[PDB]
Amino acid sequence: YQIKYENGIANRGCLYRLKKVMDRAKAGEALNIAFLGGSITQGSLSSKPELCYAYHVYEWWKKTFPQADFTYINAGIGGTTSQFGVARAEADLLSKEPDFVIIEFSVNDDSTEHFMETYEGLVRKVYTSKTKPAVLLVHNVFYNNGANAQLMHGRIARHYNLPAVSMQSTIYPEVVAGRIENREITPDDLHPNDAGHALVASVITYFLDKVKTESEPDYPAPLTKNTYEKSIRHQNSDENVVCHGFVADTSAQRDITDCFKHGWTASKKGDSITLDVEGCNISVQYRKSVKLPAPVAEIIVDGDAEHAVRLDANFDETWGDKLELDTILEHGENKVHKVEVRLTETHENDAVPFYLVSVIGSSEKAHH
Ligand SMILES: OC[C@H]1O[C@@H](O[C@H]2[C@H](O)[C@H](O)[C@H](O[C@H]3[C@H](O)[C@H](O)[C@H](O[C@H]4[C@H](O)[C@H](O)[C@H](O)O[C@@H]4CO)O[C@@H]3CO)O[C@@H]2CO)[C@@H](O)[C@@H](O)[C@@H]1O
Repeated sequence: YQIKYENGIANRGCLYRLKKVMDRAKAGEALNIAFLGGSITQGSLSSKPELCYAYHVYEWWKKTFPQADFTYINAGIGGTTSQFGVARAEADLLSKEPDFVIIEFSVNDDSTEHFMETYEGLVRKVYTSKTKPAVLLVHNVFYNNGANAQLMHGRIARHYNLPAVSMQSTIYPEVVAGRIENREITPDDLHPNDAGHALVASVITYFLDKVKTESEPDYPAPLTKNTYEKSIRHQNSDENVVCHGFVADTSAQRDITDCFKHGWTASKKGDSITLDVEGCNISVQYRKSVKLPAPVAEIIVDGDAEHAVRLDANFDETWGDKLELDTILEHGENKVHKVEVRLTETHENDAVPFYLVSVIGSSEKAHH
């Protein structure tokens, strides 16, 4: 095969920030190389952490700039979207003072206006954060059908003049034309293997090399309503929570990928919990279990039980446990909402309790 590497540049965008980081590296300054994304970012399905695309991109920094000391920050969580991204950014990413940030959610986000709005939220938050990090957008692709959410994420790239590289216009063209058999690079047509992770990294480092061998724009108003830029996770540390059957999980979290932590568990019908959550948007995080059967809960917003949403922890997929996030209220009134979660169905043979991870309250941050 030969990849057309130039087809990787989905957007050139403004290189001011990224070149400024390269200049700091040349000056021997310590730099923080971060990655925020889904399963591919975390490192699925590499044989070792060191062979995932993120670590490859990190080694590119090390090798190209030996005079600088680089820190690797992998904030990937499998089976999660930019909606979770924007809520966890502060804890998992911005609190480690990133200088380079790759955002990788283009095969986790659906290509819908909802995720254009959450992705914008995420992008605005990260770009205007304290360390003013260089942001590169990375668009993976589904190798079964050539799909991604790049239509929605691209619009945001061009809006903020962010660089963006895509595997949809580099790797997938090779695969669809027969020049690459799928199983050489991915066992399941989504997650790269060792070869695939090296290939994905190579499309990124091509761009990075191009930048090296070669002041930032006005900050635009948001393209969308942008009502997720301020996303607050309410977990088992929040006061204002009153448990009625739900008990807080006090167990220690090994890393961010140990994602059923800092929340609450319940086992008995009628077990409930109430939260005060401020925002115009309300979303809820819970476990969908591969181990069946499991409880079913409903979530009620502002006492409106007639229009409650079913949270079924009986996963209908078989790959593993999912950290689900459902949007329950969107573009409501911005205020403190009452949120209740209660178990509506249980089974004598339930293999796991219901795990409520978080409830997220979201609203816009004012543009100036
Ligand atoms: O949502 C869009 C798309 O998603 C599809 O489901 C994906 C899901 O998005 C996610 O990428 C998931 O990743 C899994 C992966 O397949 C393995 O199960 C992986 O495993 C790891 C395990 O959890 C341990 O950490 C172990 O130590 O290491 C393993 C990796 O070596 O876990 C990942 C989650 O972190 O894969 C599924 C399916 O591919 C589908 O829902 C599809 O319909 C949809 O369009």
